[PDB]
Amino acid sequence: PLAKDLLHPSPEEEKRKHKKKRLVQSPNSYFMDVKCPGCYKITTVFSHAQTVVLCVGCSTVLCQPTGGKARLTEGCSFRRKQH
Amino acid sequence: VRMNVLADALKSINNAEKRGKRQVLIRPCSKVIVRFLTVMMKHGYIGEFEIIDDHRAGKIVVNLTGRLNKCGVISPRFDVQLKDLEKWQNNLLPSRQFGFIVLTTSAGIMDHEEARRKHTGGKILGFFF
Amino acid sequence: KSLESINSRLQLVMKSGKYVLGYKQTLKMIRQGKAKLVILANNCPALRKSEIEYYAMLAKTGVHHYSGNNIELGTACGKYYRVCTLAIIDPGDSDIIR
Amino acid sequence: GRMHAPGKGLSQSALPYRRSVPTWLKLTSDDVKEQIYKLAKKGLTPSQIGVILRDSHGVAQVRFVTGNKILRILKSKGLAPDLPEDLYHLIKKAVAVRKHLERNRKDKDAKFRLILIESRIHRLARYYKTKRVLPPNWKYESSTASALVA
Amino acid sequence: SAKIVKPNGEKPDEFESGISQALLELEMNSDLKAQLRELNITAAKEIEVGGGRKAIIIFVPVPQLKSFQKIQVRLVRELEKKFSGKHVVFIAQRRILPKPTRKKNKQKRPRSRTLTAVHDAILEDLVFPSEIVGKRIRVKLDGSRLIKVHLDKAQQNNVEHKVETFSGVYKKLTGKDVNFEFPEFQ
Repeated sequence: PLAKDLLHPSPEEEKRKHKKKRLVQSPNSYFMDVKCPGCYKITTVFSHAQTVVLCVGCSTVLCQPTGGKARLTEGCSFRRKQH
Repeated sequence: VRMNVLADALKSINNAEKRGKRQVLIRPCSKVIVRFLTVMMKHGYIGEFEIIDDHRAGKIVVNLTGRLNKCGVISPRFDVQLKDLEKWQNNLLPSRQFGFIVLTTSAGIMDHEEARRKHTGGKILGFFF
Repeated sequence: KSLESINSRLQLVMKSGKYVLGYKQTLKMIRQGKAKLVILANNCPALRKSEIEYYAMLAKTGVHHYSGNNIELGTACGKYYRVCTLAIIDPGDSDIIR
Repeated sequence: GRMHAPGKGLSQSALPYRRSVPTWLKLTSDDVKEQIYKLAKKGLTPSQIGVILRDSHGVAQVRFVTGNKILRILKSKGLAPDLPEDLYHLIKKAVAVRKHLERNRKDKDAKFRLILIESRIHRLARYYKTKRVLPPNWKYESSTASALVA
Repeated sequence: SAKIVKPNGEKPDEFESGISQALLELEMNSDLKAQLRELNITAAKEIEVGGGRKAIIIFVPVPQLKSFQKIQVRLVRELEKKFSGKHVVFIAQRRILPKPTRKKNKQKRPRSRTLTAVHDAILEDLVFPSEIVGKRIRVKLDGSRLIKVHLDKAQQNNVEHKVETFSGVYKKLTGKDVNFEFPEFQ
């Protein structure tokens, strides 16, 4: 195709491309509020966190570092942060 | 490593023009590229081009009109005087009826006809025809 | 992982905490009761090692047998001389848990 | 491509176009500052400080929130390390490779990697002496470098 | 005339005394004066935008810009109630320093004082209820430049009616054409 619109491409092919190869760089990661069971306080953790995240109020682990994305412990709920 | 941003840009426009694409994206933008493309556009060789502004070096998407043959670059920016501008002109241009040579002068980035019009030389940048 | 961790904690005790290097000063610090950790290279003479262990047992202080020697213990302390015995007055870096 | 490897990887970090602090971030500039200070007393290098601050305390960029970089803050309060982080780690790697090599004569691959490590060390030291971060007479001696790291 | 809150280099004022009035008889409001009495104004300016619509531009010191923006969305509505049919925008005076030419001791010019930095900075704080998620510059076939600004799209309730006034004021104190649009989700 000789007439692809480079100025206004749809968000489908924007989300499928690499982070750097997009028209404007956008990180694929996010922040996220995790609620551990049995506790009240809300912890904000990087989605791709490289370190084990602990509560200051309980000696329980929240996420375990993996290759790409931190794996939350079972029983912990989570939501996004302003999309 | 990329050492001449204008060279990579101009090669990108030339390749996309040869492939018949309607738009071309050049990744590293600069003031020199903007001025060179403005010189090309004021002469009609390219359409309206748009600068995508990221907080890094921006990107430019150029609308190609299909009337460009070659937009090469002279990588060593030789000092070009008015006395030897004619030799450059008849070594780089296809003919005397058309074809334009962009050289950066003290008055700005600007083609050789207007450079001779206001009587100034400068460093060579590139050519397009 | 234990050796690199103890080397890093030893480095961070230096430049940030009060320590003392050598045998006579280590015994002096132990018998004043202000040494909190005693580190012995395995190159230590066995009589000296046993006597320092007895002193620490009397003073109720911990002994760590460093897995190097006096040369590598001196290197771990950031010095260019061999140290065979050292005492930690205060860590300042959670080497000794409160 | 890589400096001393035939690799052309692209794994990087795409910093977002929004430089503004997030609304949900309740931490102000000075708060992030004492976080850096306490975690500098624990011995963490600036990369680790930024990593844990992003992972646990939810701050995206220290520079975006405070206006200054982590190393600038540490240097302003005067508790920055004497050796630069990357140079310190390169010297640490060289010392580890030499310690492995003095037991293993036949590890010529380790010798090649050691040459690469010391090449990078000397180039980085030349850069740091150019910027006057290091003393002009600062030299990396393989014999005496063991006492500088770990 | 009672003009109590108006510091700047020059001593007189014209019509800025009126804004200083409307700020001083903003007393006994819904608990704003406690965090507003320590605050001050640099200058004010009325310009014509759109059709027969007036817009007021308020110039403020740079150090107090953040404290102003912390309450900006609050007091804009009372200021608009005071001056009906007009839109209020808060801009910081950034003191553009001239580019050092080749023509007796001046320090290195800070990058914050450079003109391009001043212009996009005064573009950012102008639209403060939104944020710039992207900037687009079009060269319109004759050397003229038109700048497209992409806003947050998170809010569409209090900025969508001021894009004409934003473009007018930006053309007024900067001199370049800028239009505003709201893109989709990213």
